[PDB]
Amino acid sequence: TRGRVIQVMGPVVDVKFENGHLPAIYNALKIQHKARNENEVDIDLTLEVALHLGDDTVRTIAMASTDGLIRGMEVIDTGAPISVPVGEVTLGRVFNVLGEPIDLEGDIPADARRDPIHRPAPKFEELATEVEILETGIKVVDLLAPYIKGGKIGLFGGAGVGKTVLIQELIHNIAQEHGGISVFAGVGERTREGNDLYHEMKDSGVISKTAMVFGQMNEPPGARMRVALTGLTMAEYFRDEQGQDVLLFIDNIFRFTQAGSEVSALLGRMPSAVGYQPTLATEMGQLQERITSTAKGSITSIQAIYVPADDYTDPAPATTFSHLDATTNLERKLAEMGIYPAVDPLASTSRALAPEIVGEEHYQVARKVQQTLQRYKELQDIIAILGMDELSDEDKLVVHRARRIQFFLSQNFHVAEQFTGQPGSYVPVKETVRGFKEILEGKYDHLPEDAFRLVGRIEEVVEKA
Amino acid sequence: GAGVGKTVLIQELIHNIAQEHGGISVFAGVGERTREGNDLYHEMKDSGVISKTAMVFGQMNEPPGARMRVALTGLTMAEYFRDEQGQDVLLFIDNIFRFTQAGSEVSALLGRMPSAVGYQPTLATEMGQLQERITSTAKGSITSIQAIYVPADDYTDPAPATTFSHLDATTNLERKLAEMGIYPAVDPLASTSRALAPEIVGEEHYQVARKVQQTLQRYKELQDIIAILGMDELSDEDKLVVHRARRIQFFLSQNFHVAEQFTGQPGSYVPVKETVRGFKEILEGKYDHLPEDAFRLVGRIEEVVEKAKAM
Amino acid sequence: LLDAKASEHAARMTAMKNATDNANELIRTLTLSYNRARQAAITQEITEIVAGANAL
Amino acid sequence: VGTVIQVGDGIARAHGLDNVMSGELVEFANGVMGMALNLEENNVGIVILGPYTGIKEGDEVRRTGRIMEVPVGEALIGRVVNPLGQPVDGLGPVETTETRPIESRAPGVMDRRSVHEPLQTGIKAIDALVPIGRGQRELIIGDRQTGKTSVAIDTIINQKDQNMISIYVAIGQKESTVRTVVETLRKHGALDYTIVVTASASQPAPLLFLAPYAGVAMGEYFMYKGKHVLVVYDDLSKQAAAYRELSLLLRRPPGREAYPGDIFYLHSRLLERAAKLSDAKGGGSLTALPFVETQAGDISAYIPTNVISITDGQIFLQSDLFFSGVRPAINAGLSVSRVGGAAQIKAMKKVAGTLRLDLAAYRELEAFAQFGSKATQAKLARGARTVEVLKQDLHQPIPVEKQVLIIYALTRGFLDDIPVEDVRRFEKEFYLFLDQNGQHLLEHIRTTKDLPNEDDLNKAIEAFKKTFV
Amino acid sequence: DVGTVIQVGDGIARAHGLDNVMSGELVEFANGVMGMALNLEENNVGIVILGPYTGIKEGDEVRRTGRIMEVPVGEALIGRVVNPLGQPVDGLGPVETTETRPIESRAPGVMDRRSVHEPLQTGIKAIDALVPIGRGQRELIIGDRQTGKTSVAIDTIINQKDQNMISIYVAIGQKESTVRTVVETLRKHGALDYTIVVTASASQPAPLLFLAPYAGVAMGEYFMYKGKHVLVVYDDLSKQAAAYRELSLLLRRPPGREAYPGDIFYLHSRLLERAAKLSDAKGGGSLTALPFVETQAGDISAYIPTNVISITDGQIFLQSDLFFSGVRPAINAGLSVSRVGGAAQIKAMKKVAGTLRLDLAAYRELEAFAKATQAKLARGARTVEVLKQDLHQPIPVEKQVLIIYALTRGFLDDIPVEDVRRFEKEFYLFLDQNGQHLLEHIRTTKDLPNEDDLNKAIEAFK
Amino acid sequence: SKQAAAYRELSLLLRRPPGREAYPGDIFYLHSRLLERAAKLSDAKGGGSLTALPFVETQAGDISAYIPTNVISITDGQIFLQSDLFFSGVRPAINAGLSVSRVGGAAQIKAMKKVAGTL
Ligand SMILES: Nc1ncnc2c1ncn2[C@@H]1O[C@H](COP(=O)(O)OP(=O)(O)NP(=O)(O)O)[C@@H](O)[C@H]1O
Ligand SMILES: Nc1ncnc2c1ncn2[C@@H]1O[C@H](COP(=O)(O)OP(=O)(O)NP(=O)(O)O)[C@@H](O)[C@H]1O
Ligand SMILES: Nc1ncnc2c1ncn2[C@@H]1O[C@H](COP(=O)(O)OP(=O)(O)NP(=O)(O)O)[C@@H](O)[C@H]1O
Ligand SMILES: [Mg+2]
Ligand SMILES: [Mg+2]
Ligand SMILES: [Mg+2]
Repeated sequence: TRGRVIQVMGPVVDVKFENGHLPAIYNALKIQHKARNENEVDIDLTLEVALHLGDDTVRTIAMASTDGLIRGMEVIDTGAPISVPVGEVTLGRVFNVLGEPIDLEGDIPADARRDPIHRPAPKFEELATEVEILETGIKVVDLLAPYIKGGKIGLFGGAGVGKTVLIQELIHNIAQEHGGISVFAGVGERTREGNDLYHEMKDSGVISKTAMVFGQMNEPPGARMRVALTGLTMAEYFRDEQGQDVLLFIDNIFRFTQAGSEVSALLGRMPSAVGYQPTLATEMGQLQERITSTAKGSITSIQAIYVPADDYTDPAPATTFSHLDATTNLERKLAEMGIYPAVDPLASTSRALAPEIVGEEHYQVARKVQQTLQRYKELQDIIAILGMDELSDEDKLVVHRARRIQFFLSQNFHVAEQFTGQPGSYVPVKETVRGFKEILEGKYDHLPEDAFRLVGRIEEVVEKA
Repeated sequence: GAGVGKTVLIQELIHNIAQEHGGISVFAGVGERTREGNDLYHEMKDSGVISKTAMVFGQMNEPPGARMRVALTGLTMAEYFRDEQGQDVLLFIDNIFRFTQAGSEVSALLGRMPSAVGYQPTLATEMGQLQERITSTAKGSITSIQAIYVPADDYTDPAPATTFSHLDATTNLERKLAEMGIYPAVDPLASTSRALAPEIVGEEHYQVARKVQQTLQRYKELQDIIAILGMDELSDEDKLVVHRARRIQFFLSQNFHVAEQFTGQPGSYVPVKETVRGFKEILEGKYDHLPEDAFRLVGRIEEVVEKAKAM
Repeated sequence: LLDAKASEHAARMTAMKNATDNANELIRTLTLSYNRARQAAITQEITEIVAGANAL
Repeated sequence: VGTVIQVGDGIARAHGLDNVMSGELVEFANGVMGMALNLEENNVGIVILGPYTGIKEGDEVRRTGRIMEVPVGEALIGRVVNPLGQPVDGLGPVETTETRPIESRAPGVMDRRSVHEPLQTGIKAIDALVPIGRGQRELIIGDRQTGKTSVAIDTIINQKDQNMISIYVAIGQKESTVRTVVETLRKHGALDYTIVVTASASQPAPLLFLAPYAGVAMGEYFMYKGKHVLVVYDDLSKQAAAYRELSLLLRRPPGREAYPGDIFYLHSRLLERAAKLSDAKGGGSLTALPFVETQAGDISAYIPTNVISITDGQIFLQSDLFFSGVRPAINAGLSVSRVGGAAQIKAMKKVAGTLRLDLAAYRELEAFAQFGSKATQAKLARGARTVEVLKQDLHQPIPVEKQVLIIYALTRGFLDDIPVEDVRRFEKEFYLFLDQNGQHLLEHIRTTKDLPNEDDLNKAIEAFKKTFV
Repeated sequence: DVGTVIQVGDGIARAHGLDNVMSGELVEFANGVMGMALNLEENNVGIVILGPYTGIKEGDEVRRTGRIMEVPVGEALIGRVVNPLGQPVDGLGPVETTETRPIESRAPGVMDRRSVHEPLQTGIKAIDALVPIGRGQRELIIGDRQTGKTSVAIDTIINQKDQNMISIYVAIGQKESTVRTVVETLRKHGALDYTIVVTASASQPAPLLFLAPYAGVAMGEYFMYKGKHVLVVYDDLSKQAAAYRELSLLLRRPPGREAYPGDIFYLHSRLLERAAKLSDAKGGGSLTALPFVETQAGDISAYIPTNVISITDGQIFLQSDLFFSGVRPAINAGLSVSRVGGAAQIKAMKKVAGTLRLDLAAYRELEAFAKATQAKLARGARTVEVLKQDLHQPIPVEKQVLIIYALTRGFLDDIPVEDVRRFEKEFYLFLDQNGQHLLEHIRTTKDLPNEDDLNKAIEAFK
Repeated sequence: SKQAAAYRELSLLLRRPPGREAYPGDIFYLHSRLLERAAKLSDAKGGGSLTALPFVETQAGDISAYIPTNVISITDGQIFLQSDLFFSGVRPAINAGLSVSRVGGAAQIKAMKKVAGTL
């Protein structure tokens, strides 16, 4: 027998199941309603079980708008958590949290297999025992902060400084150089900016190689928490059954923790320190621990970060940061000079840059870049007020080398074509070490520094000069 | 805040205004001390204003039920005087904060949950039903003065935040000015009014007021820089700002008429024309060589040259 | 006098270079104290609110 | 039909009402309306929209059988109305025939369109440095004073030539203030294209809770019929207060500062409704300017950071600069627009870069570099003259064309010979000079929305500077 | 001995019936997961679930294990990675252990203890040289994140092969990548054939994270009570404190400062007072523990760091500003103390190099202000350089004290700073072919050799 | 202050909800019941005098706390004893800037008016 509603309080709804045939926790329940007369309103809400309460009573949190419910109406059972279709049908399309697509390109048929969201994490005996460095082909990123297959990377930057093109470059590079599938998830993101992102993807021909999930801000907190785990299934199924490196972009982890805060306040749990849920350290961990690398493939994630009041000691940044393996920054003061991308070479850090992982020569060449850029970073203040020619030989050579490491950072990308016509180039990881070693010795000091702008190989730099 | 000087100014107001204004005067006390309330009745019986004034009391020694309605009793009188008889009315209401505070103490027993700092959840609903009753209408004009006590000398408190939305002109008092010994303790920076418009006060008012306000805002950070950087490391042009702002702030003090007990002095009287005139002179540079201490607790500018003569 | 006037500006340079440092440490430690005071205030406020809610 | 059991502070709990839906209207014998917000097992929580002193236990409550409806119509323009469909100014009925539900769904992602057409208010600072498009939502956050209402009044008044049906809402404010604002507007005839929604303090907090929903419901009809709509809020944070009160009286579990967690939902369910619609439904557009209260500039507070996440930008107003001379106190450091750079006339885009190359350096260097007396002092002097020229006097909106003319005059370097105090005179006597010099430049900017020939543009400046006194 | 479950909320359950249930008893659900009873009301029992609770429904049958919180122990767990409940992690068949220990057992007390005079050979120069440790001592490892705390524990546990000490490594709330990297390092070096690794990852429920150290010490003390020596390490106590806050706030207890309940001083004590050096009534074995605490902002004055300090006998506070300065491990010569006297070290150490702490702390303070002081400054750079070491290079204790003697006696004043670390690697290549006798003398007599011969050895190298 | 703590801990076990602190909100009422009991009666009543000298302690000398500010609102003045002047050698350490007395020169011998009325 289908469940019956006896209690409604805004986003939170209680259900009843007679005879004790209750469903499981984190299951999905659906309601189908239509007005029999003008005295009723249509609604197709769905609910997720979160708690049992005894006397055949269950608590549920709403996934959409919940107005118009009536005592005595019926809610049907599904027997499994929310399920998303997986396979070839997922690529090139945008879906909501529940699964239905948001575009007008039709539905998805019922014969495709569907995978659940809530599943146990991969076990101990299935993890990869080697630090396999993912190859990105981006000149600065492959040098100062190598990415680890199965690890996590955070992004910081100024307002609007290329925060979206650096994501769309990676999908194209993954498709071109190694081949793979990428998923973009929006955690409670704006409905307006989805259109901008969709069109900027479409004019680049990149949406065809990625799958996307949106949860809008007008959605209740019950659905805004589930979007990341929803996209995780699509990311995982291609690493499980097919096998290749997969990317999973998460737009903002802050709103994930904040949705956790909202739903915990709604669930009746007493606020923990600073008002968060008591289960803050375990509800986040279930997301971070599914993104791993087995012996056959990997899921790697890129995440942007917000801070509540620049308080790193706040529980959310404190619990997030330890789970991150790399972090890079973008500065607007360099973007004003046109150095795309304007990645900070000093605020970017990663745990992988160790001699045991990358070898002796690549470690030396990666660390000495930061060592030698510090002289410029400190002398820029006195340079800004007095001329260079009166200084010592050390300041001159520092400026002379730093003006080339400063401009070598740039590289033309494949997405850049629709506003600056360029073929698009790639930086080999083995060649990057040779190139930076040769520059840092001063073998290319005679080239004009601004000629070093926007390209991905030193040999092309030589040709252009 | 606590012990800043509200009552001396409010009694100066009822001394100066009610003695001349022919409107029916009502003074209502909500949260002050009983001794002041008992002294004021005898002072009224001597002043001759008793013929044209009524009073309501009950003060602190009673539970919240009386301290809530004692504010509205005087308004209930002023309402009949305005709506039917039609003469002008003066309404002084003293420490309406305790109307709010009383509502807290019963709230915990009435079944309402606490909120924020601890005030009852019905702050706005209870307060609006009072603050919108005292209004001027087309039939009659009501002039109303109120006293507000900040709960902890800090303004980011829900009670002052809720009270700030109904006043037409507010004057703030800072306990720092109380400790500086320059009375009254009105801080010029945060004191604002709807009257500062060109069509009401004229152009001779606006420019001088804005210049004085801007200079007193500018001095605020330079005086803090002085606390560390020294006293002559700052440029002489910067030091002139302090050199004149000190005089400007000192001349703001006034010797009141109701403070004769605390001062031992009869005071002095100034019209507004002399105030605008004196500020124009102090900005003109006519008084650069008179000592700052000569400007403490004086009225008309003409007194200052006498006090220097006294020194 | 020229030598002394040059050494004077050198000494002033050194004085400002020492003076400009401890400020940042003092700001960072006060800012930490500020977040701790915040967190303590919010925690105390929620604890009082939830105790009142449980009582009533 | 059912019976009332508990009454207090405008909240009631009733027994009965078997088939009452969430959000359904209910009525009492006294004639005051009520809204059902909580549905428990044996009681229904009714929140009352009017004076409750006359309701007694044992009174009968009747189900209306319909959701909230708000009448709309073009004839309403000029009339002042309650958030509910009742006349407050008198003068007979409201002259409406069609009624809209308040629960209209927000437009989908495929029903929208990029925005590049601007909105104007007449202020050099906001209209240029923090631009707003005709599909944008922009946030204004601040404490009391600092001149937030002036922004709304300029946004409403300046929309004379450019069609825009406007709705100003004043929530929980004293009625004398709203009447004064209405009369000040009446001096400029703004009532011909404006609608005002007021819910006074004496009115129950539920009206404050419902006011902005009506301030969008009354404004979306011109959109969906193909007209351009603007909506402005006097203060939106007061929502929370009302939402606190009822929610606390209804015994919903507390939150961080007694704000229940629904705030993000409650705001968003409104603020997402502003959009630039597509041609499949109608080519209308709507823009909104929410307002937020703040205690002494504590931007890190709950509600301010809550509302910042939704909007496409922020305009914070800073109080200690409010007395420096620049009014309204918009700071170029804290305020950025993500949509900006597209919704401009191309005359503006060609020049604003140099304006930033002066101002962004001045607004960070002045505080410490001002004491030490060629290029650096030139930067300092130029920045001083820029921050002087951005000021404006009380309620003198300027058309876009004169704004771009003066910005071009400032940035090109022809303006820095007039001394610091006389700039306020110069910026106006230029305005008077241009009309007697010619209208052709003004006509070209009006028609083509592009800067005219610079070789001819410079001649007006050159001729003026020869006669300036 | 039957009943039904009526609440399944958030990993906590309530059960009807269960007339004979005792406090602290193990319980099994019909789904196949273990739980435990902590509270017994008038007509219901509170149960805490130790696994995946998504499979529990109302009306499920629940059953009595019949005994207190016993974890299996013995030699069969050696060579395996095990769950705290007593289940192998990497397969390799079921365990054969028969004997068990209750992890709530009463700790040994008065007339069962003895002083400490023998060292725990760590092989990390800067620790044993400045902050010595002895068996039976409890030393706090506390500090900031991303600075290298685990790299200390791994080196300390690899160096224990020559002392024949069965040991346990405990991982709490940790990422499996580092866990398996550590396990691969141990299996490569062979430490898994006498060490036991217990893990409870971040994707596991809070109660397992809360119980893990109790099992980690219960499976370790068993070898003590039989006369063997044991070393036990915990990966993080901060995560255990957070899990306890989570559990308590779900249980609706009144929070205190920073929402941490008042049982914090109790919970940890019942965990950390199990370490002891037994008297002759049981045997001469001893156990030493190295718990880990992570500071949110590197400020010592917080609640948990001070409460955890209150029990332990010392602490080493790992800093982050030292991490980027080119020094590893980040060991501060200032606020870090051990209460054991200098006699715990071999007599040569106290005889000669006991002044290292003063020589280094004085320089670490004096550099901030920076002929006699000019000469003093020259020694500090060598004092910090010689103490440096790289990953997986545990120096033998005889060569360790020999190089410390060379440093403390001023033999290195000619060597330039940048070349100091070269001398250290070449010097050991010298002695094995010229001074082989001194190592055996050091190993046997526990005392410094003849001073004349030791002084004569060095001039040949120089 | 210990009497306030005693009232707080008396109220708590009675099952009465707390307020701004552990201190209940009735504290002001209690003090209003106490301090107002004094009076300087008139000639038709007997002409006596009952004056009180209450003492209040606060943590770390925080005059802005709940109990100090609550107490100040009732009394006719305050003598503020500041701990950091105590050791400097000013005994008693009365702060001449912050202390206030409301009755002023009403009850004082007329010799002091001529000399130190405004000192
Ligand atoms: N002109 C003055 N010269 C000297 N002392 C003054 C002057 N004006 C006020 N005072 C002192 O300031 C005190 C202020 O008293 P009062 O106005 O009652 O405090 P308050 O601001 O009202 N705080 P409260 O009464 O608790 O609401 C007086 O009692 C005097 O001691
Ligand atoms: N550009 C300006 N120049 C000078 N004064 C201004 C300017 N804009 C606004 N004002 C002042 O603004 C005042 C009106 O009150 P205002 O400061 O706008 O109230 P608000 O708190 O900012 N908004 P509201 O919440 O509705 O009261 C008038 O007294 C004006 O003098
Ligand atoms: N003594 C050392 N010398 C050189 N490199 C070291 C040393 N200790 C650690 N490292 C390197 O630095 C990395 C960080 O060490 P690690 O032990 O993982 O830190 P951690 O204690 O795990 N930080 P956390 O996870 O926050 O507790 C290691 O993986 C090594 O590559
Ligand atoms: Mg007073
Ligand atoms: Mg206003
Ligand atoms: Mg670690």
